[PDB]
Amino acid sequence: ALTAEQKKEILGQYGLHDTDTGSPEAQVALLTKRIQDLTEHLKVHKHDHHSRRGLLLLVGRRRRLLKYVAQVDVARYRSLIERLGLRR
Amino acid sequence: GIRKYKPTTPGRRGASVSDFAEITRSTPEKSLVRPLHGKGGRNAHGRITTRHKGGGHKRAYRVIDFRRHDKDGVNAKVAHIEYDPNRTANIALLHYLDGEKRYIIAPQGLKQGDVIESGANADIKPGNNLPLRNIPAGTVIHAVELRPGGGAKLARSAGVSIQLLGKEGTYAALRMPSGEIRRVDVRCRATVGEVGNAEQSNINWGKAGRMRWKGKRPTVRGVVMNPVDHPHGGGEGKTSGGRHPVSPWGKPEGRTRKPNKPSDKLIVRRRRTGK
RNA sequence: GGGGACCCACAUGGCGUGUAAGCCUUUACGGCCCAAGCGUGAGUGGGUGGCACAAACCAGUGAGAAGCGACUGUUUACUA
RNA sequence: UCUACCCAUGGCCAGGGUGAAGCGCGGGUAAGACCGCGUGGAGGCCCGAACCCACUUAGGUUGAAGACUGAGGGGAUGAG
RNA sequence: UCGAAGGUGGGAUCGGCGAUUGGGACGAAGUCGUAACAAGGUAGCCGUACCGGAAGGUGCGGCUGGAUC
RNA sequence: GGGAGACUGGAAUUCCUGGUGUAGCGGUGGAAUGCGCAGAUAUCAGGAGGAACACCGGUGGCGAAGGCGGGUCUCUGGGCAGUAACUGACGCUGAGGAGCGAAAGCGUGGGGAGCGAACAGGAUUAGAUACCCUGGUAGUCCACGCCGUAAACGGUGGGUACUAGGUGUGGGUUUCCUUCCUUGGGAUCCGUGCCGUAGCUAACGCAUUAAGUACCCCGCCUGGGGAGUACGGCCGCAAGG
RNA sequence: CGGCCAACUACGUGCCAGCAGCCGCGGUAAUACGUAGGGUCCGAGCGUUGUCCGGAAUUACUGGGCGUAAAGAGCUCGUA
RNA sequence: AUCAGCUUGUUGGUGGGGUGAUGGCCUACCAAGGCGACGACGGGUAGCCGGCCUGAGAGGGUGACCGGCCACACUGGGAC
Ligand SMILES: [Mg+2]
Ligand SMILES: [Mg+2]
Ligand SMILES: [Mg+2]
Ligand SMILES: [Mg+2]
Ligand SMILES: [Mg+2]
Ligand SMILES: [Mg+2]
Ligand SMILES: [Mg+2]
Ligand SMILES: [Mg+2]
Ligand SMILES: [Mg+2]
Ligand SMILES: [Mg+2]
Ligand SMILES: [Mg+2]
Ligand SMILES: [Mg+2]
Ligand SMILES: [Mg+2]
Ligand SMILES: [Mg+2]
Ligand SMILES: [Mg+2]
Ligand SMILES: [Mg+2]
Ligand SMILES: [Mg+2]
Ligand SMILES: [Mg+2]
Ligand SMILES: [Mg+2]
Ligand SMILES: [Mg+2]
Ligand SMILES: [Mg+2]
Ligand SMILES: [Mg+2]
Ligand SMILES: [Mg+2]
Ligand SMILES: [Mg+2]
Ligand SMILES: [Mg+2]
Ligand SMILES: [Mg+2]
Ligand SMILES: [Mg+2]
Ligand SMILES: [Mg+2]
Ligand SMILES: [Mg+2]
Ligand SMILES: [Mg+2]
Ligand SMILES: [Mg+2]
Ligand SMILES: [Mg+2]
Ligand SMILES: [Mg+2]
Ligand SMILES: [Mg+2]
Ligand SMILES: [Mg+2]
Ligand SMILES: [Mg+2]
Ligand SMILES: [Mg+2]
Ligand SMILES: [Mg+2]
Ligand SMILES: [Mg+2]
Ligand SMILES: [Mg+2]
Ligand SMILES: [Mg+2]
Ligand SMILES: [Mg+2]
Ligand SMILES: [Mg+2]
Ligand SMILES: [Mg+2]
Ligand SMILES: [Mg+2]
Ligand SMILES: [Mg+2]
Ligand SMILES: [Mg+2]
Ligand SMILES: [Mg+2]
Ligand SMILES: [Mg+2]
Ligand SMILES: [Mg+2]
Ligand SMILES: [Mg+2]
Ligand SMILES: [Mg+2]
Ligand SMILES: [Mg+2]
Ligand SMILES: [Mg+2]
Ligand SMILES: [Mg+2]
Ligand SMILES: [Mg+2]
Ligand SMILES: [Mg+2]
Ligand SMILES: [Mg+2]
Ligand SMILES: [Mg+2]
Ligand SMILES: [Mg+2]
Ligand SMILES: [Mg+2]
Ligand SMILES: [Mg+2]
Ligand SMILES: [Mg+2]
Ligand SMILES: [Mg+2]
Ligand SMILES: [Mg+2]
Ligand SMILES: [Mg+2]
Ligand SMILES: [Mg+2]
Ligand SMILES: [Mg+2]
Ligand SMILES: [Mg+2]
Ligand SMILES: [Mg+2]
Ligand SMILES: [Mg+2]
Ligand SMILES: [Mg+2]
Ligand SMILES: [Mg+2]
Ligand SMILES: [Mg+2]
Ligand SMILES: [Mg+2]
Ligand SMILES: [Mg+2]
Ligand SMILES: [Mg+2]
Ligand SMILES: [Mg+2]
Ligand SMILES: [Mg+2]
Ligand SMILES: [Mg+2]
Ligand SMILES: [Mg+2]
Ligand SMILES: [Mg+2]
Ligand SMILES: [Mg+2]
Ligand SMILES: [Mg+2]
Ligand SMILES: [Mg+2]
Ligand SMILES: [Mg+2]
Ligand SMILES: [Mg+2]
Ligand SMILES: [Mg+2]
Ligand SMILES: [Mg+2]
Ligand SMILES: [Mg+2]
Ligand SMILES: [Mg+2]
Ligand SMILES: [Mg+2]
Ligand SMILES: [Mg+2]
Ligand SMILES: [Mg+2]
Ligand SMILES: [Mg+2]
Ligand SMILES: [Mg+2]
Ligand SMILES: [Mg+2]
Ligand SMILES: [Mg+2]
Ligand SMILES: [Mg+2]
Ligand SMILES: [Mg+2]
Ligand SMILES: [Mg+2]
Ligand SMILES: [Mg+2]
Ligand SMILES: [Mg+2]
Ligand SMILES: [Mg+2]
Repeated sequence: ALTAEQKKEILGQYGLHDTDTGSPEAQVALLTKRIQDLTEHLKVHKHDHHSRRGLLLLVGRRRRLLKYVAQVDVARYRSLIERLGLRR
Repeated sequence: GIRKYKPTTPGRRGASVSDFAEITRSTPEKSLVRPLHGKGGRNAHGRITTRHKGGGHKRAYRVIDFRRHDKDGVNAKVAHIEYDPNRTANIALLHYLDGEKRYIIAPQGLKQGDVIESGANADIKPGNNLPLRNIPAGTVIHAVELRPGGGAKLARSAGVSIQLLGKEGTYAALRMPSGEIRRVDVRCRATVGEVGNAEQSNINWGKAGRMRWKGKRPTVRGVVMNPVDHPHGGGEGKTSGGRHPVSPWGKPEGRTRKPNKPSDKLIVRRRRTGK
């Protein structure tokens, strides 16, 4: 789990402003950092099914948020997906 | 790990091998190679000493630092964990600080980059050879010697090696892979950690060509042997010989261990199987 | 199961190679292309001859069951 | 000096197909697994000469030969 | 050139029959048995593996649609 | 006690070694197969190995469900209360599809103290191929794959809004008799037991954690055998699903 | 012409001979079998048989349930 | 779905022929796709409709006669 230092760094550095925290950009940023970090952990730890449940839940949540961003604005969706370098 | 081969031909249907992803160099050091040849299962006298083996694929020899005692106090990084077929295990060359490179047995899970010390000050990471004065009781050990400084002979099985039990007086107790306990000097040389290639037992042989390559000759069953050649010989049809199995060399199954060895007093009990 | 030979046209066609000449430079036994020249398969139409167009030589018989042996292998040189 | 086995050093296998892992791209996943596309020629793989064998038949059997010849026959990158 | 009928050869569907075998239901009545329903005289049942002419027995795990205390 | 890896502890069983110590020890409704006189049982000292964590431990906690508890570290999921800064229709359920999943079973390679299918004897019965006793092979343990079924039960899919209470438990915020100790008193949200209205139900019964009154979507059923079976199709090496 | 279903007594054989849409009727004294009368229904038609709907809310959109009678998939993530 | 992929004039464009009329109706040349889980392609049955019966209705069953079309004339084709 992310802690205060890097988490505030991320929310500010991908934030639209210096105060907003619940923006979809920051939400997707936190979800992505969590998934890469804990996927790196699960590359070592194989049979943690209770945590793979968290993987799947957070990923479906992410997919819903990305769908919302694409629906609300194509330009912001493209900018986000290009800045994070993912496929969809 | 283990990679299974697809059935391209009826012959190699079942052949599966332990893929050697643990290889770093492909051309062995030319300086340390000594002239060797397949003896063909025969002595210099010309008689076949032991059947079922001989012929095959001529191979080279290289000196392994089994008895590492000459130089101590100097570190060494793992140079390149290469493949030596003359053993089940692998050999990982080392760049010692004096510049004198010797092959050693590669322990389990050794990768390029670890620093290996050989002496009293050596720590507990695998590959460190050190006398029993500087080892905790209960650690898994390999490449174990028998006296303080006469060259190491035992504990080099890939996957299961001797386990130290305890030290009392000037004699130390060693647990065998068979489940036995042997008394040995507290000053012999022994290394820490199991030996690699534990997955080698999962190798599937595959055919006869690999096996003539490896060295063994086809096995001729006694029940079809000729009666003059073998006590199991003869018969019109399939017969077991009408008597308990016996090596055609005269002696049947039974005790073969001649007692009264100098280390016989250094053994507590013999192996018991299938318990 | 079908086509397979020859001639013409498509066709100064496509492909490879590559000269003169052209382009360039750390100028050399230099990289790019390459009219010309040389070699060249493939196909579609039209027509022609024979009984027969892989016509010679060369060059798998196929299918259905069941027994033994998993298969490649080796052996009774000179009865298997 | 044949034959059986092994040891060491050399040599031999025309030609034509089958297309594993691996590799990159587009899908698939969050990562996979997996799905097609282009390189791969791994195989005691396939067809087939040199080479090595000896399954069938005919001849021969006071023969050309004290174990062959002629048609077919098997392996032919390997236990050669 | 097309062209129906005819003949070559192998794949699917519908079938009809087929020695014998496997299973099911209805007869009524007989032998072998005690399975379950009351703590049915070993609590029952479910999943699963083994065993035995037979109902069943046992192992492991799960429920109370189990009675006493 | 949410999950995974590693390290570690004690008690107990069995076995081995060495004392002491003598003719029995184990067994059931009763006895005999069993081990002893080659020294059993008992008991002391030491060691070895494998499994599981008695008390706390409960109609208590967590997890979506199977289920989960000796400690210690390492990394990590889910849920809850307050401030409510921000996003501003992103919510729900989900045919086909995909992932997890009790025990048993299978392959490979290890482990294997206790327990224990199968199988031998001893016992009862007219009869025991069972219930009982003595032994003990798979399995029960570990790693990688597999099968994917349970009375997998709350025999009740999930989500939302509303509808009288009483009595316990857990977690967190507040305030007030105020010692400001106190399950003191009060307010609030979440979880989990018991009894009860109106209501529903054929009855037993449920009763804010509904089977109450509704909304949204999904699966399932149309008399009992045949039969969860044949064929066909899919998965699995097979058992088989 | 037993109850469903408006219409009963006697005579003849008794687990036989027989009736019948559901329950079901005869094992010496049958309103259910056969014959007589008697009554009921219908009528130039009377019954049997076969197909179709209704009652069947027994495929429930109007208008059914899933605790035990048939049923909540083992449970989640999640595409259309 | 105890029928998951179908199709190669198949799909689309251009140029020609074709027919009373536009059109892959037919030919040539270009590109690779169209139809497909809001059930394609497969398997069985069957002429459709105004109507008839039943049912309060919804609905279910059905196509007697008449009438509006459809298709055929012993079987399969072809044309004036
Ligand atoms: Mg946390
Ligand atoms: Mg094999
Ligand atoms: Mg050498
Ligand atoms: Mg001599
Ligand atoms: Mg041998
Ligand atoms: Mg040789
Ligand atoms: Mg090796
Ligand atoms: Mg043998
Ligand atoms: Mg022999
Ligand atoms: Mg002899
Ligand atoms: Mg001899
Ligand atoms: Mg013999
Ligand atoms: Mg015999
Ligand atoms: Mg013997
Ligand atoms: Mg031993
Ligand atoms: Mg040039
Ligand atoms: Mg120039
Ligand atoms: Mg240049
Ligand atoms: Mg001709
Ligand atoms: Mg052969
Ligand atoms: Mg052979
Ligand atoms: Mg020979
Ligand atoms: Mg011979
Ligand atoms: Mg010969
Ligand atoms: Mg012969
Ligand atoms: Mg290839
Ligand atoms: Mg591959
Ligand atoms: Mg051939
Ligand atoms: Mg010959
Ligand atoms: Mg002759
Ligand atoms: Mg002659
Ligand atoms: Mg001779
Ligand atoms: Mg010849
Ligand atoms: Mg011939
Ligand atoms: Mg040949
Ligand atoms: Mg071959
Ligand atoms: Mg060969
Ligand atoms: Mg049939
Ligand atoms: Mg028949
Ligand atoms: Mg009886
Ligand atoms: Mg009973
Ligand atoms: Mg009984
Ligand atoms: Mg019982
Ligand atoms: Mg029972
Ligand atoms: Mg069962
Ligand atoms: Mg049993
Ligand atoms: Mg149980
Ligand atoms: Mg009950
Ligand atoms: Mg683990
Ligand atoms: Mg003792
Ligand atoms: Mg004792
Ligand atoms: Mg053990
Ligand atoms: Mg605001
Ligand atoms: Mg939700
Ligand atoms: Mg959904
Ligand atoms: Mg959904
Ligand atoms: Mg679906
Ligand atoms: Mg579904
Ligand atoms: Mg999966
Ligand atoms: Mg899987
Ligand atoms: Mg178990
Ligand atoms: Mg298990
Ligand atoms: Mg088994
Ligand atoms: Mg296994
Ligand atoms: Mg095993
Ligand atoms: Mg036991
Ligand atoms: Mg038992
Ligand atoms: Mg015995
Ligand atoms: Mg018995
Ligand atoms: Mg089920
Ligand atoms: Mg459960
Ligand atoms: Mg459910
Ligand atoms: Mg709800
Ligand atoms: Mg509450
Ligand atoms: Mg009331
Ligand atoms: Mg009521
Ligand atoms: Mg109540
Ligand atoms: Mg409720
Ligand atoms: Mg209800
Ligand atoms: Mg039955
Ligand atoms: Mg059924
Ligand atoms: Mg089938
Ligand atoms: Mg009447
Ligand atoms: Mg009446
Ligand atoms: Mg009478
Ligand atoms: Mg009358
Ligand atoms: Mg009707
Ligand atoms: Mg409605
Ligand atoms: Mg209904
Ligand atoms: Mg039910
Ligand atoms: Mg259910
Ligand atoms: Mg089910
Ligand atoms: Mg046109
Ligand atoms: Mg036009
Ligand atoms: Mg057209
Ligand atoms: Mg055209
Ligand atoms: Mg109408
Ligand atoms: Mg109606
Ligand atoms: Mg109706
Ligand atoms: Mg109609
Ligand atoms: Mg008319
Ligand atoms: Mg009209
Ligand atoms: Mg006609
Ligand atoms: Mg016609």
